[PDB]
Amino acid sequence: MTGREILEKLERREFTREVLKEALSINDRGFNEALFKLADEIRRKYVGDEVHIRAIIEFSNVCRKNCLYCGLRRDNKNLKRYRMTPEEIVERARLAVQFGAKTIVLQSGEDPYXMPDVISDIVKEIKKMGVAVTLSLGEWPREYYEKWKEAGADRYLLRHETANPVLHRKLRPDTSFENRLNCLLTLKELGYETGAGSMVGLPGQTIDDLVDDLLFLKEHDFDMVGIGPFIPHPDTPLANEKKGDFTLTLKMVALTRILLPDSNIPATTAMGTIVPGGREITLRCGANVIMPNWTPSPYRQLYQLYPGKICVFEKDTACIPCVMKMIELLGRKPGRDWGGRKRVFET
Ligand SMILES: C[C@H](CCC(=O)NCCC[N+](C)(C)CCCS(=O)(=O)[O-])[C@H]1CC[C@H]2[C@@H]3[C@H](O)C[C@@H]4C[C@H](O)CC[C@]4(C)[C@H]3C[C@H](O)[C@]12C
Ligand SMILES: Nc1ncnc2c1ncn2[C@@H]1O[C@H](CSCC[C@H](N)C(=O)O)[C@@H](O)[C@H]1O
Ligand code: SF4
Ligand SMILES: [Cl-]
Ligand SMILES: [Cl-]
Ligand SMILES: [Cl-]
Repeated sequence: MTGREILEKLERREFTREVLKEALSINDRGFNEALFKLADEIRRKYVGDEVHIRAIIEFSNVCRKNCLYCGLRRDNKNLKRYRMTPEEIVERARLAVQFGAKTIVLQSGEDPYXMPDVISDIVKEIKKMGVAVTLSLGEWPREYYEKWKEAGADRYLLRHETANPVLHRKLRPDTSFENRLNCLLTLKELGYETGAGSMVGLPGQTIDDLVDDLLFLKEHDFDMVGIGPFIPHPDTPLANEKKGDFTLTLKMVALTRILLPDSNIPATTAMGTIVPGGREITLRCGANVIMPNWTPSPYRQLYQLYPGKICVFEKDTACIPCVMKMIELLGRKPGRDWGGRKRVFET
């Protein structure tokens, strides 16, 4: 079909595999710009002009897993490992709340040391501050997720990475797509607001794989969807592979908004790493969330999932003010509340 025809089907919500494949395969500038406009408009209509700020503290770069794409993979000996103390994490969260953060995201490698009880203790202390707590700690037993929910955690981010089970197992040799999905289903069952999402441009990933990622997200109706380009890391087996394409990744974000109009969708730091101003573009093509880095020195520079991260040389407290300026210059507003999902039930 022509681009005009694909757009019309998207506007009528005929979200067929064929329509999604064609949307991702067409490279016409006019088509792409119309797609981005559509996603921007849907975002405005369903989630408004508030951009929700989630302050992220990357509190440990220790990891037991060996994901082929990730700089924190256990086989990477060329990385100084660190662990923030629970007191450091709590006080760093407190500083973020003092700076106006209404959600605190705790992210780490899969570091056994903290699991589950130290995390629970930290979550309890941060919840006293009257903010939302989101965890992004990887794959753990149901019992750990249960304990963290009881401790007061609100949300959990666990990107599905790739919905192709063969590619998933190759890239993540400690685990499987089946495991990843089971974690996500468990998190939802436990009452977390649950985030999934994927990387774009992984080695061996196809356009049909991207369509499958979109259909998977639509199937499970996730509260949050985190999408970024694959960025090769020099100290990993994928060092010499091609980076994901910014425009294709942007189309995935746009299509995600169109498919899941009331979801929360970040403009990820990976988008701003591969293209200067990439986050700002992404906030205008369907995204409505930003995650300023709140990891303190000297640890921020050591949390290297991928290289070149833009947040690294800035002062400890720079990123919250930075994103507030960003939000204003985009003609948007900061979030007024915790920015939980506001479901619009439809047909
Ligand atoms: C942390 C310190 C010391 C005082 C303190 O510990 N303050 C706790 C405030 C707690 N809250 C954020 C919940 C207040 C919300 C009030 S509000 O009226 O916005 O609803 C205070 C003193 C001045 C404050 C900055 C300025 O103001 C400018 C700017 C306003 C934005 O907006 C948020 C960002 C920013 C950079 C502010 C951050 C922070 O806050 C500062 C550094
Ligand atoms: N090289 C790379 N390029 C782009 N994104 C990457 C990347 N390496 C890792 N990521 C992304 O960073 C996200 C957080 S990894 C940290 C949280 C947890 N260990 C977990 O695995 O879920 C991953 O879900 C992945 O999508
Ligand atoms: S993606 Fe998460 S689990 Fe995999 S190596 Fe990186 S930090 Fe560890
Ligand atoms: Cl969140
Ligand atoms: Cl994310
Ligand atoms: Cl990212």
